[PDB]
Amino acid sequence: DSTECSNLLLQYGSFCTQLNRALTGIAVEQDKNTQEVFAQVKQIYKTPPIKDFGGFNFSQILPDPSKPSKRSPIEDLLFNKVTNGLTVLPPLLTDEMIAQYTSALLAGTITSGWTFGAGP
Amino acid sequence: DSTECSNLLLQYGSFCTQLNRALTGIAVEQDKNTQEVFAQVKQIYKTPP
Amino acid sequence: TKCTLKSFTVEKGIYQTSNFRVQPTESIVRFPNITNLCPFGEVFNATRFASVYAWNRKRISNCVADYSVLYNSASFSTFKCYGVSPTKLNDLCFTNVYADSFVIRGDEVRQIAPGQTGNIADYNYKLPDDFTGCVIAWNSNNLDSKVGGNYNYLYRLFRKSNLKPFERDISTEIYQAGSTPCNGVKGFNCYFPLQSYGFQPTYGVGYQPYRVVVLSFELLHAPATVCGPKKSTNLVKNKCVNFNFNGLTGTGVLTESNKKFLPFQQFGRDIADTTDAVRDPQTLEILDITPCSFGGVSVITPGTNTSNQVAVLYQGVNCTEVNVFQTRAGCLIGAEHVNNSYECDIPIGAGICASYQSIIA
Amino acid sequence: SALGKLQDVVNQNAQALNTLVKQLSSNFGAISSVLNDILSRLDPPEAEVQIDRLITGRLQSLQTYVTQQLIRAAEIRASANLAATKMSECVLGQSKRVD
Amino acid sequence: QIDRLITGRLQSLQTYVTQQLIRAAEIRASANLAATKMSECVLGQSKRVD
Amino acid sequence: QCVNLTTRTQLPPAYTNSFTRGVYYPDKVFRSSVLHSTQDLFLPFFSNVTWFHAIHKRFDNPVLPFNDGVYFASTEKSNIIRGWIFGTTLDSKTQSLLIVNNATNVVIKVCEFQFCNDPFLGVYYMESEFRVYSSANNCTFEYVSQPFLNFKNLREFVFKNIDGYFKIYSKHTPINLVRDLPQGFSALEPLVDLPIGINITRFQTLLALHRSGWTAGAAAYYVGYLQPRTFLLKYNENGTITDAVDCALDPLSE
Ligand SMILES: *[C@@H]1O[C@H](CO)[C@@H](O[C@@H]2O[C@H](CO)[C@@H](O)[C@H](O)[C@H]2NC(C)=O)[C@H](O)[C@H]1NC(C)=O
Ligand SMILES: *[C@@H]1O[C@H](CO)[C@@H](O[C@@H]2O[C@H](CO)[C@@H](O)[C@H](O)[C@H]2NC(C)=O)[C@H](O)[C@H]1NC(C)=O
Ligand SMILES: *[C@@H]1O[C@H](CO)[C@@H](O)[C@H](O)[C@H]1NC(C)=O
Ligand SMILES: *[C@@H]1O[C@H](CO)[C@@H](O)[C@H](O)[C@H]1NC(C)=O
Ligand SMILES: *[C@@H]1O[C@H](CO)[C@@H](O)[C@H](O)[C@H]1NC(C)=O
Ligand SMILES: *[C@@H]1O[C@H](CO)[C@@H](O)[C@H](O)[C@H]1NC(C)=O
Ligand SMILES: *[C@@H]1O[C@H](CO)[C@@H](O)[C@H](O)[C@H]1NC(C)=O
Ligand SMILES: *[C@@H]1O[C@H](CO)[C@@H](O)[C@H](O)[C@H]1NC(C)=O
Ligand SMILES: *[C@@H]1O[C@H](CO)[C@@H](O)[C@H](O)[C@H]1NC(C)=O
Repeated sequence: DSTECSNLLLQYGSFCTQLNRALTGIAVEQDKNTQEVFAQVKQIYKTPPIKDFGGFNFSQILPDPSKPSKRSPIEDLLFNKVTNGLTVLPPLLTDEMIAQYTSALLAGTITSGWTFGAGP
Repeated sequence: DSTECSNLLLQYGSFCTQLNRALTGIAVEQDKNTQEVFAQVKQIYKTPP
Repeated sequence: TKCTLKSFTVEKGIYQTSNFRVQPTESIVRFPNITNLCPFGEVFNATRFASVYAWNRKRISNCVADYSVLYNSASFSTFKCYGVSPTKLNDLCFTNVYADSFVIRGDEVRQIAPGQTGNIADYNYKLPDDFTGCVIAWNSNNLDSKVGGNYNYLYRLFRKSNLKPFERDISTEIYQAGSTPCNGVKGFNCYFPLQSYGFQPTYGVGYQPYRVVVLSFELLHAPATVCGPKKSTNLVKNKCVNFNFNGLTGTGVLTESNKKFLPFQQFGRDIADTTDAVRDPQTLEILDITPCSFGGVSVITPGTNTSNQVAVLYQGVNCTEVNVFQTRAGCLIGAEHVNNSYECDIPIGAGICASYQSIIA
Repeated sequence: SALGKLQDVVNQNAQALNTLVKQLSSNFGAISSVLNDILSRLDPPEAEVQIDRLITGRLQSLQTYVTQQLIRAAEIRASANLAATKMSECVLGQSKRVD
Repeated sequence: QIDRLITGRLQSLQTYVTQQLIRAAEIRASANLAATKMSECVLGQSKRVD
Repeated sequence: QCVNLTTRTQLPPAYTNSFTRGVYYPDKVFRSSVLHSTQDLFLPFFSNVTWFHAIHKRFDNPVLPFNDGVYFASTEKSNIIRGWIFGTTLDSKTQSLLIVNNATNVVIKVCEFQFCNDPFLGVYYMESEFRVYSSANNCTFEYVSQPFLNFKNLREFVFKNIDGYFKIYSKHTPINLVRDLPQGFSALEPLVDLPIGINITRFQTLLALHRSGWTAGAAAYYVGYLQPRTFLLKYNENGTITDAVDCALDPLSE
């Protein structure tokens, strides 16, 4: 909050603008990375209510209805196992929406194989 | 070996720790690179005589 | 946004244009409770005072000295301070205070000063030229004068040489003004050094008795501990104020704290060595210091070809500290929140997106 | 140590932020690291020099932090591009690529 | 004078560390490519052209 | 008044292990659930701490150096140890510090005391004997406070003199160990800060005789010396230092 310090800081030019622009580029790049990795399907696929897959069990990777976060048991375990002018911007995609994208990908690859990745 | 220089250098903080940490990260990264490229088999195979 | 982007046409999107700082509103200056007053009652309100020759010296240490009680009194005729001003006495701090007390005449008060001359300065009480302190004198014709004549107050009338500063001479040896030895008898040319002032109530104002207290303030290389009392501005909570607690200053919001300090601990630090907890010196309570809200100010707009309507996002700022909607990203002003879900047009954050259809979020 | 790769990124980012905050406590050759102390103790001709020393030290620290942030951003971008490639080729199809 | 020497040498060391990190990123990318070639060309037959 | 004690038994002073004792709070700042690294005048872990006895006939009042600071440990029962003497020459030439804890209160005085060769207090079997100094001419600082104080009580004190500030740190510990220092950790709370502003290079322990000649009550004390070093302190959720690491002791702690 020092006015004299800011007045002396203005003598150095646009260093602050460069640093803010670089941090902004990194911040938008993280969201772009999340879009590139997880948002590869424009259809939110869902599994059938009856889990008859010829003996194959996907309960550990499909979302758990009992959990409020709608995560898989594996994803829930993964989330449990990871623990002065600075601000932290929230990610554009929240964890439940990323989990929803993974659920859509899992439903597509279980019910349709590789067909959903190449078309209908 | 100058004590006065080190005393003045302590005024700048943890720059030296940052540089050492970055160099250590590079040094372990080189070994990780060599492991990733060459150590892809856990069996040492040998040709027949 | 046009100013930041250096263009008169703004493409559709969100642009971080400025920053918001919750400006500080009040100043809270809390120092410790006023206790341990310095014994000024035993100097000024003494039942009897000493003579100018055997002047009483009281050393005052390790207490709180309130000088405004003396300065605002109407009972003192002289309050002449040399080397320091009376207004900053109640602020400054000194290692020791020397309170010299004696009784002199009315016309002899002017001689209690640096660089003066007279019988009192040369032979009774000498002040240094480099003197820091105050000379306080008041009339005491009511107490120190009786109708028969009060001969209990004396002054040294002679001596071979002048006194050094802050010297006391209580010797009762016969002054030798001549070449002949006195031999202890007050004969020819041999007089007695101490002479009484026959203080009578009917005297003139230049001859009436005056009680003089000289306070000497010195600074030595030891840490100064006799400090004048500081005040305590009424504590204000839940607002961004500038706090000064026992010399630790800063800006923050002071809220109630659940942290139980140990009795010897006063301030609190986190991992990053920033003061986030503090103990109030007046009332022993723990206060959390939350930093004042700061945030990026972003402008959400469609193209200027389409419309000139904008919305403002204050990042990480609650809506009560700034078509107002609260998001996890921050407070969004100018966008109408709807319950429908669409594709993301302008990204806001935390799953929130904005679009133009008015501006909706 | 199964999830060390994500924890490494979290630790590096938190450590970089902690170092950047910690660098404010350094005076960088000035009499004090607190701006208020310099402004209250010295006249503006020498306080300008002390503030200038603090400004150049803090600016060097911030530029250094931004530089490693950009390098780590490049590394994370490469990892994310690899992850997107694995999502496209391993999940959305069957890959003939060995390992 | 020592302060001038310290700031010059510290700037030199920071510059050296900066290009070392950039070269480390380049070598890491090359090593990842080499590991991919070892996995796909040596340990199997690759249909990828060139 | 001074009295020579001529009934002592000759014995060399002992030595023992410091273990992890002598840690004090370096500042007045609350810290919770954190690990804080501080560089200050500390007593090294597992150091050679000098052991002195008071038993009957041992009465250990030697002349000890002060150096940078002094850690004073006391395995005490029945209140024999009463105070300390600090100074450079311990006479009227220089200015010396007196700390005493008699039957009523704790008195700190900074005066030019002409000290006795064997300064002591006495208990008659009531306190009616005090022979520490013969004169006191120039006194600058006085401070009267509350009483600070099988072996049942452990008294730890840390005396430091930096920048004209005399820091006294204290900790009182209930123990039931018979002869030596118990092995454990206890952080010393700051007791008092005194603006004495004097040069200190030598110090004396003040004991109390028991009279019914004289008899020395069963007591034992330990003297250790502080060195400038770094410790890693652990602060729990309640702000109490519960463990410490000497950064220069061994490579594991380093
Ligand atoms: C698929 O696998 C899950 C998990 O292994 C099975 O769920 C278990 O069912 C048994 C019997 O009801 C329970 O005792 C276990 O506690 C369940 N485990 C969990 C993690 O819930 C499930 O039965 C399997 N089969 C089907 C058809 O879903
Ligand atoms: C107690 O013993 C000490 C030590 O011998 C005495 O101190 C000596 O006093 C004589 C006085 O004639 C000096 O010449 C010595 O140099 C002193 N020695 C030391 C080591 O200080 C002390 O006087 C004795 N106490 C009494 C009351 O006699
Ligand atoms: C001394 O006496 C006067 C007159 O009674 C009184 O106003 C004052 O409070 C007393 N104390 C001091 C410290 O002046
Ligand atoms: C401070 O003084 C106030 C009254 O002015 C009193 O209520 C409070 O208990 C005091 N606090 C301490 C710590 O003495
Ligand atoms: C302590 O010092 C004495 C001599 O001063 C020595 O004999 C003894 O072995 C030392 N103790 C340790 C543990 O080093
Ligand atoms: C303790 O010492 C103080 C200061 O010298 C004295 O006033 C007090 O009477 C002493 N008490 C006893 C029991 O000797
Ligand atoms: C200390 O005491 C001696 C003798 O009483 C005296 O001559 C000397 O001036 C005193 N010094 C101070 C600083 O009071
Ligand atoms: C303190 O005393 C010692 C020995 O008497 C001397 O070597 C040292 O220079 C003195 N220090 C000061 C600051 O007077
Ligand atoms: C901290 O204090 C609480 C009571 O407030 C107690 O239950 C807890 O056990 C304490 N923790 C430690 C490590 O002593």
